[PDB]
Amino acid sequence: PHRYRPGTVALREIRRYQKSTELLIRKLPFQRLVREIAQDFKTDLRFQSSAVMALQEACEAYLVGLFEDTNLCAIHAKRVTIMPKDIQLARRIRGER
Amino acid sequence: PHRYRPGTVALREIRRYQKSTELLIRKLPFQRLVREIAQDFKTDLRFQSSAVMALQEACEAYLVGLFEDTNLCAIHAKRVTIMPKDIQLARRIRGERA
Amino acid sequence: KRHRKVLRDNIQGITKPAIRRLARRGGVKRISGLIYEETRGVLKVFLENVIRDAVTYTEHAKRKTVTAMDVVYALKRQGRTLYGFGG
Amino acid sequence: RDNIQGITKPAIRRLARRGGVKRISGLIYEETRGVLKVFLENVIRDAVTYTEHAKRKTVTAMDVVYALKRQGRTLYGFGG
Amino acid sequence: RKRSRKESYSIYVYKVLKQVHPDTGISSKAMGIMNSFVNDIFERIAGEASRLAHYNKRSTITSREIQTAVRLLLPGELAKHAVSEGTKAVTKYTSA
Amino acid sequence: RKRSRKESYSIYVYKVLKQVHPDTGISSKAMGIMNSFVNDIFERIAGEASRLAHYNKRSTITSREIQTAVRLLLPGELAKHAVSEGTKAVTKYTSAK
Amino acid sequence: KAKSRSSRAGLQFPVGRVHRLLRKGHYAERVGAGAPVYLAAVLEYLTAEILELAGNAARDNKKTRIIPRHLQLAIRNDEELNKLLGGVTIAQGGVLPNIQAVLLPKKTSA
Amino acid sequence: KAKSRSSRAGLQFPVGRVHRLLRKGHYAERVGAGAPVYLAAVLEYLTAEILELAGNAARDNKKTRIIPRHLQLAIRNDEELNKLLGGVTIAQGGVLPNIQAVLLPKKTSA
DNA sequence: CATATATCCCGGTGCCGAGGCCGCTCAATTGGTCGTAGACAGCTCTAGCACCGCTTAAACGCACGTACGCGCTGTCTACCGCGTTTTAACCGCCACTAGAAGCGCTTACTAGTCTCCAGGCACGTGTGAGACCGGCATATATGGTAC
DNA sequence: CATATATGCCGGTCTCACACGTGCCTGGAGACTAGTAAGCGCTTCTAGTGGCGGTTAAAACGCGGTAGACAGCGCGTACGTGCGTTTAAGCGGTGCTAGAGCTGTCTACGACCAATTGAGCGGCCTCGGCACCGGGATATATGGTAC
Ligand SMILES: [Cl-]
Ligand SMILES: [Cl-]
Ligand SMILES: [K+]
Ligand SMILES: [K+]
Ligand SMILES: [Mn+2]
Ligand SMILES: [Mn+2]
Ligand SMILES: [Mn+2]
Ligand SMILES: [Mn+2]
Ligand SMILES: [Mn+2]
Ligand SMILES: [Mn+2]
Ligand SMILES: [Mn+2]
Ligand SMILES: [Mn+2]
Ligand SMILES: [Mn+2]
Ligand SMILES: [Mn+2]
Ligand SMILES: [Mn+2]
Ligand SMILES: [Mn+2]
Ligand SMILES: [Mn+2]
Ligand SMILES: [Mn+2]
Ligand SMILES: [Mn+2]
Ligand SMILES: [Mn+2]
Ligand SMILES: [Mn+2]
Ligand SMILES: [Mn+2]
Ligand SMILES: [Mn+2]
Ligand SMILES: [Mn+2]
Ligand SMILES: [Mn+2]
Ligand SMILES: [Mn+2]
Ligand SMILES: [Mn+2]
Repeated sequence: PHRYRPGTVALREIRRYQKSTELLIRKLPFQRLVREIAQDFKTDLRFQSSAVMALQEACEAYLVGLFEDTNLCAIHAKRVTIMPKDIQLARRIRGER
Repeated sequence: PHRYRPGTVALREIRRYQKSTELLIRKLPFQRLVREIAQDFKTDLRFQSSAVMALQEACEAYLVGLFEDTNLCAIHAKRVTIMPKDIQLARRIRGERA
Repeated sequence: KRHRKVLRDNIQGITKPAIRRLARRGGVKRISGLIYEETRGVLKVFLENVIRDAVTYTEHAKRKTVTAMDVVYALKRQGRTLYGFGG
Repeated sequence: RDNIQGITKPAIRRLARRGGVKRISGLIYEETRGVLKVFLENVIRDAVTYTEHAKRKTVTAMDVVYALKRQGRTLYGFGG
Repeated sequence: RKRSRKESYSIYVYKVLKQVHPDTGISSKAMGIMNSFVNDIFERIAGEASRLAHYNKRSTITSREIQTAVRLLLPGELAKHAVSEGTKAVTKYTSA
Repeated sequence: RKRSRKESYSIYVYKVLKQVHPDTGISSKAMGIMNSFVNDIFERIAGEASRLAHYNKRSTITSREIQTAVRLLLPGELAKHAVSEGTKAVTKYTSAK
Repeated sequence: KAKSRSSRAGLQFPVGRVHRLLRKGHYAERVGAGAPVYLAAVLEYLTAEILELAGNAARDNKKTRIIPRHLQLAIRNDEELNKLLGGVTIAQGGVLPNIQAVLLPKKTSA
Repeated sequence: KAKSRSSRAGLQFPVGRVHRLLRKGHYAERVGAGAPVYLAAVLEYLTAEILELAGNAARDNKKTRIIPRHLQLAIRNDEELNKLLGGVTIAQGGVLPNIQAVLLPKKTSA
């Protein structure tokens, strides 16, 4: 029986996804959420598939950006684990409130 | 004799200076620094008195802002003391630093 | 004259795995269990702001279809400019 | 000796206090002088660049305002 | 001498100040912040409006563009009211 | 039929691409990102030029405004090289016509 | 004969001045008749909304004349004006009083 | 004659097209003859400056064709382009490989 | 040292997207016209600068010591890695039509032009809001000591 | 509890900025004309939507255990206070004059025009780059083991 030590696969994954550019959220779930949120602003809206892709590109870009800043705040607190309070300080200092 | 416990005057000063809106850097030391930095871009330069005020208003504002965010970063690390590393994290997250 | 499936709780399609992958590209190694709801919260606020603006552009153009350009202008407005979709 | 030092320990303290800072590290003061300088540099560089273009030898408040605007630090009450 | 002339919104801030606070005044500095404020928001709404026109291949900035602009520019509540006072004054102006 | 006429900088990007990297090509998406880049920086310069004119009660955006724009808007060594390349093309144009 | 469009629209804010600034400002080839009316209306509203709260902030301070602080206090204590002027600095405004709770002394008698 | 004003300036970028987009662009009543030449030159420069670094990245990745990742690598690794495009998202760019030190496993005699 | 398990790197294979030929056609170039923006130079007198010498207030440096940062330790459980089972994304195809995108007709809208008429300005005033402030009142931090 | 001190406040005093009345002047607002932007009909057909089933990669769950979060400790000194000392900022001042910036003349240059033509576009056709795959060479983490 073989077993990696906690964090060995995490590093592996960091390298894997920082090499790649493929979108990391599944396409259909994201779309349903775009339709769901758009429907609540206006009924009977259609989307050019590019407008969804553009929206997904912008969303993942934003979230990867935010996990970086989060991670720095985690590390600033002599920790290695990101926590809601990390996200919250990142967003506060960004001015997103 | 009489002595205020360390922390108490500091809080009074926070209360005091948050109450007021007066500029907190002395005007002439500032005015000399503005001219000093300006010389390195264009020589034989003259300043409207208002332009030096504007720069000083925008500088103090910016720094007072940054200390707010520096203070939050210090508190994040379970401290009460702001440290260079707090200013650096604030500036990094703001987008100013890399 | 055709029933559209009523859309409900689709923010949960932003799964734990997907959020973790996003954190990985961000060079995050360890993740609290409370991060995935916190994240969904933030994503949802982000998407609502862009789509509010996007749809505003559409409504102004008197269109019923949201365009890639509408999203791009929305994003530019919010200071999150995006190359590779026109504009 | 330099003009930057004219931005004194107590001045920086006052600024921090208005910021709500209770306790200040000794190293802060130099770090802040570094930050302040980069701020003035970036702002003044643009202000002068505006002066240059108006073919003036006097930097106006309108220069600084348009400069502060460019840098995303819009100032009100000097001719915005 | 030479006189020289430089406009402002100073009068209109005062006329509005007397509507909402009839026995209250305002320092020249504070008048400058109100003046900066008006020109800023003007620039913003005009600008957004300008782009709205361009994005749709239209050569006119109509009250429509000024509205869509205000809706993008102002937060939830402030926008609701803005769109009221705006539509109202347009309606009042065309009838007279 | 015969879809409407859409302009693009993609003809001049390929030209400069062959100047700089004669055996290197470019993908649809890459060319798209290059188009968004040229449109973006155009607008940034054209706007800061428009403001310089206005701030100085001038009815005309001249090469002198483009220049100051480029000084404000490009960082250090990129501005220096841009200005020189700019000034040159003006000078070369001034004498030709 | 001759009466200001400002009055026709029931506005203190100069509809005519605004129409000029829209045309003079190179925003579009042409400017509609409603555009300066609508815009002036919004501008006047926001002016009122700020002055309303700024006037208040003066009474609370026991002063008849609005100073920059009253405008700051007004803008930073209203959620929606503070978002609109998030990126704005009000000269001689100061900041809202706000010590972080962790910085306050012990006091554990409640 | 009919010789491209592009050629008069010794540029690949279309001086005439840029002259149109400046006039049609709600920018100013009047546009000089220099402006579009100067502008098209700066656009051509910046295009070349990034296509150089993006071509180099493509060749390092054993590929004939520049793809967005190549532009992302080109732009983020160059100090001055990264600052110019600091507030820009390149669709399908990805991120620069960067793992903070404190996350890397200890006891490595490499 | 030994071995298990990812990742890299290789040619081989097949698809389809980049890129190059074509022919049609707009928007850009010519070249002549005309209106005015702005270049240039003179003049004015605004307001920026600079040497002076008081008078404080603010900066400085010093020395005490206390609360806080910081490194150590030990507890404990939350979070990681992995095997199994569950699920729904993806793919490739249908079939269906909304509405996007484009064209031609047509006219209220607005811009451009004169003339006029008061709305908005720079000026000049005099006076009341508020800055200052002495000294007095109130709130609160701080330590003593007896429980 | 009492004592020390910082701050708040009163009521009076003064001063200078505000807010008013008064020209005066230019920048608009009533007509008025004349051409274009855009509104609104009609048509084409693109691509957005919704549905189905085969395949399987990703998601979900539960398990087990490790390494990281956290809290409590204790040590050392970097700070905050407060004092006596030094320094220079601020100020009111009296010049001194660069230059901001205003006015008035005169090209040079840029818009507008509206026939002429090749630059650049949408199709269309097609290979060669590269996606995808599996075989073999390392590279590393983990764990067996001998010392
Ligand atoms: Cl020019
Ligand atoms: Cl209108
Ligand atoms: K002067
Ligand atoms: K469609
Ligand atoms: Mn719903
Ligand atoms: Mn190969
Ligand atoms: Mn002139
Ligand atoms: Mn000591
Ligand atoms: Mn220690
Ligand atoms: Mn239809
Ligand atoms: Mn006046
Ligand atoms: Mn006093
Ligand atoms: Mn005590
Ligand atoms: Mn009692
Ligand atoms: Mn008592
Ligand atoms: Mn009183
Ligand atoms: Mn009076
Ligand atoms: Mn038309
Ligand atoms: Mn199915
Ligand atoms: Mn367990
Ligand atoms: Mn514990
Ligand atoms: Mn041609
Ligand atoms: Mn050809
Ligand atoms: Mn090949
Ligand atoms: Mn393989
Ligand atoms: Mn081991
Ligand atoms: Mn051994």
